[PDB]
Amino acid sequence: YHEWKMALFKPADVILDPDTANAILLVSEDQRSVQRAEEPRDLPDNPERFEWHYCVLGCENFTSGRHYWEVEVGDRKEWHIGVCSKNVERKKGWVKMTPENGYWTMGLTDGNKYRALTEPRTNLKLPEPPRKVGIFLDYETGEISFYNATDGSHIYTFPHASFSEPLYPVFRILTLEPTALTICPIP
Repeated sequence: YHEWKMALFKPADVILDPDTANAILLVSEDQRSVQRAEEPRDLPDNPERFEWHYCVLGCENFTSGRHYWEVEVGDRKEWHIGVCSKNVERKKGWVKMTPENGYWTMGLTDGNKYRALTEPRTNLKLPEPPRKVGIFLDYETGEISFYNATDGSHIYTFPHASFSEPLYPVFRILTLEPTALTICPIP
């Protein structure tokens, strides 16, 4: 676990907002888990919804302060998570997931390639695959960090960002597989 960190970072109750979710995503009834469907649902235009990225956001954003949440990634072979700005482009095709486009994310491809989605990408070497990922956000200092949340081991912290928009938790899954992404409860 972590020591002085909790105290400094307020644990956030993150629930997924199905109005943002791409039509290919399946948000659970309790709004804690997201899975990918075999085929898109048929959903009318909604400014909130991601039409290109296979993305869903948390319901609430952050404009100030320090916050922590944990995401259970389990054995899923592909996922990316972090935060993004309120004002990202939700409609346009082929927008790269990068800080410059409003995303601060990391995760896994093909079960074994961990990356921080900087531009260019930063390749990460994990001594053990994490199953739960702790995300620490400090809005004012412009820091977002990722940890293995079960042993508390630091993985990666982005270069400083000066955030000038509200930030959402963001979750991306590209592939169809058995294990969902799940937001862990608070205490």
